[PDB]
Amino acid sequence: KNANQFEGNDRYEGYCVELAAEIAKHVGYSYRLEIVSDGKYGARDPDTKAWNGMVGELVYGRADVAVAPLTITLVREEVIDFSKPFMSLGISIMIKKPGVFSF
Amino acid sequence: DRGIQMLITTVGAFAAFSLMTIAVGTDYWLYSRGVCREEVMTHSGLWRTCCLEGAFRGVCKKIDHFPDTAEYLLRAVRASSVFPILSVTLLFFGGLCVAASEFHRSRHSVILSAGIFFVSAGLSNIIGIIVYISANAGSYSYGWSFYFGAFSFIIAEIVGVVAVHIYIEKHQQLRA
Amino acid sequence: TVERESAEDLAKQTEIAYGTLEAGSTKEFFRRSKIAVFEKMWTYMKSAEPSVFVRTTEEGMIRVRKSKGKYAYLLESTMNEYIEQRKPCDTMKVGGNLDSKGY
Amino acid sequence: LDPLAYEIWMCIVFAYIGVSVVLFLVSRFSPYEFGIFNSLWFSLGAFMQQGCDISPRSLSGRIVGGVWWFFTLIIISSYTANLAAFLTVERMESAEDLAKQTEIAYGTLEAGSTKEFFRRSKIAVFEKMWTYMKSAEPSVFVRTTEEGMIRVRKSKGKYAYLLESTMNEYIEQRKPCDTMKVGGNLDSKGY
Amino acid sequence: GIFNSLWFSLGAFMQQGCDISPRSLSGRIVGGVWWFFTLIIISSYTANLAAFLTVERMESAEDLAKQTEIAYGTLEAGSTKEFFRRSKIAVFEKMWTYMKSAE
Amino acid sequence: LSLSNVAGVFYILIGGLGLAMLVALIEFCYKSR
Repeated sequence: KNANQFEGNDRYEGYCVELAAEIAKHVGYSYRLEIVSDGKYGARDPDTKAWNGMVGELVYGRADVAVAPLTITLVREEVIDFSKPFMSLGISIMIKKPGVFSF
Repeated sequence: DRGIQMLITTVGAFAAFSLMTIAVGTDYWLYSRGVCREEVMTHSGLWRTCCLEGAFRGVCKKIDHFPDTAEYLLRAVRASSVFPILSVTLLFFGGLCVAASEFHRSRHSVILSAGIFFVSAGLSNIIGIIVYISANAGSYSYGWSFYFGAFSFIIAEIVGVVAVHIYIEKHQQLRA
Repeated sequence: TVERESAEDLAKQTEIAYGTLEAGSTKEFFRRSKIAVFEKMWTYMKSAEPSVFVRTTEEGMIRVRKSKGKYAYLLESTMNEYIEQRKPCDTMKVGGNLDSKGY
Repeated sequence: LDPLAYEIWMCIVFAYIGVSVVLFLVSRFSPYEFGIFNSLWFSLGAFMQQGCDISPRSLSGRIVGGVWWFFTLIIISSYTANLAAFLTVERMESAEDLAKQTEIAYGTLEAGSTKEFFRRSKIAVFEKMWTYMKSAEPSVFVRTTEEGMIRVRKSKGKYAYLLESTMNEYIEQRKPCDTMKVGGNLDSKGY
Repeated sequence: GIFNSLWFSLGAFMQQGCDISPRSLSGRIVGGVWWFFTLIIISSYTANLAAFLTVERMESAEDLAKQTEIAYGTLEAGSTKEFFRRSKIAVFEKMWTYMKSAE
Repeated sequence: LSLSNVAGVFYILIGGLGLAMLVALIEFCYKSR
C-alpha cells in the first residue's frame, strides 16, 4: 500500500516474497523479483506448443527461479524442475456466500 | 355516568399522548446484538443506538437508515418515522379537541372529531409498528419503549370508542 | 416447502455458471481429465457462452461477488480460504477439495 | 403458534382491535345494530371463518368487512401452509455425513492411536475430518474417554466422539445409556 | 337449551355456520375459545395429512448403493464376493468397503 | 413466517379502513345537505 514510497526489490510484500527472501538466504544468492509479463501462471498452447507465463519464462532462460504459487503438475514437471511442495491445496468451489405483496 | 365518561376520556387522552411521545423520544425499542462506535449488546430506538455493557457503554450513534422503488419507499418512510410521529400529532390534536369540548358546549361535533382523531391516531401507529418491524429485519427482543408504543395504541382506541359514545349519548337525548 | 455441498451440485445444474482461471493448472486439470464428472464439467466449460473463464483470481472473485450468487468459481483451496477470510467476505467455500496437490 | 412469528400474532390482535373500532365508528354515525360489543363479536367470527347473525348494511361498513375478510383469508391459508411445510420437512448419519455437516462438532482423545490415525490419513473423508479437527476451537480433543463421554452427554447432541468400537460398545451399554454408536467402523485394528 | 347447544357446538366445529349465535358475554367467551379450538385442530388435520401424502409421494439403493437400512449382502466364497473384493469401480469399491466392514 | 412475508396484506387492511372512514364522511356530508 503506497508502493511509490518504496523502490527496488522491496517494492512488494506477501508470502512468496518472504519465502524468496528465506530461500535466497539459505542458498546464498542475490536475486531480482521480476513479475511475469504475460500475467499467466503457465500452459502450452496445443497448436503452437509454446509455453507462456512463468513456466515459459523459466524454460526459455529469461528467468532462473519461480517463487510464485505455481502448482506442481505432470506436464510442467516434464519441462522444468520442482522442489518439494511448500504448501498443500486442492481445487475448490467458492460461492459468493420477501417483497411486499408477495402473498 | 357522563362525568366519569369525560374523566376517562381526558385521563386516557393524556396517557395515550404521554405513553407514545416517550416511545419516540427514548432509545429502548429493540435489544439487538449490534455495535457502537468489535460487537456488543446494544439497545436501539427509532433514532439512536447505544451499547448496553462494556467499555463503550453509553456511547450512542445516530441510526444510519440507508446502506428499486419497493424498498426505497419502505426505508424512506422508516428513515424519518413519518407514521410514529404522525400519530403523535393526531393524538395531540385529539387531546385539544377533548379539552376544547368542555370549554365550548355550543357544538357537539367537537367531541366527535376527538374520537376520529384518536381512532385515526391508532391506525397510524399500527403502520409505524409494521413498518419498523419490516425494516428492522432488512437474536433480538423488544424493549419497554416498543411496549410503551403498543400500549398507547390500546388506550387511544378505547378513548376513541368512549369519545364517540359521549357524542352518541349527547345527540340521542336531544332527538329522543 | 420446496424452499425447505458437492461436485455434482455444480455439474448437475446449469442455472449457475462456473468457470476457472485462464492458462492455469485448474483449467489444464479439467481439460485433460478422464473422470466422468470432470469430463462433463470440461465439456460444459469449453462450450459455455459467455466465457465462464476469467483472466485473474481477483476477476473471478469480483465475478462471484457481482454475479449475485449465479457464478461458482473453481479455484485453489488456499486462495479460496484467504478470500473467504478478508472483508467483505461474502464468499464461501462449499464442499471438499476436488483433488490434492501442492505448490 | 410456531407457523406464524410472534410479531404476526401481536399485529393480528392489533388489527382486530382497529377493525372492530372502525366498523363500530362508521356504523353508528351513518344513515343506514353494530355497537362496540357487537363489532368485536362480528370481527372475531370473521377471523375464525365462523360467521355471525349480522352483516354490515352500509357501503362504509361493508368495505371494513370486505378488507377484514381478505386479511383473514390470507392469514388462515398462511397458517395452514406453513404448518404443512413445517411438518413435512421434519418427516424428510455416518462418517461422510459427519464430515459434510458442521452443526455437530466431533473430536478424539489427545495423544491416542485415533488422533494419530487421523493425522497420518490420506483418505479424502479422513483428511477433511483432520483438517477440521486440527483447526476447531475450542479444542474438540479430550484428555480421557470419560471426558469425551461427558462431552457427548452434556452437548445435547452437538458433539460426536470418535473412539474405539470396544469402548464405544461398553459405554453404549452403561447407564444411563444415552449414547449410541452410529454407522460402521472407520478401520480395523487390534490391541 | 341443551339440544341447541349440542347442535351449535357441532356446527361450529364443522365450520358450517349456525342458526343462532350467543348474545351474552359468558356465552360469547365459550363460543370464542371453541371457535379458536376448531380453527387450530382442522388446520392441523389438513396440514398433517398433506405431509403424509407428500413424504410418501416423494441401483438407486445401489446408486450411492443401499444408502439405506437396506443392508445388502452376497454369498460367501462365490464369484460375486470375489468380484466385489477385487473391484476398482467407484460404486463397487464403495459397496465392498461397506460389505466387508458391515456387522 | 415473518411479518415481512405478509406485510402487504396489513397495508391493504389499514388502507381499506382509511378509505372506509373517508367514504362515511363523504356520505355524512351528502346526507346532511
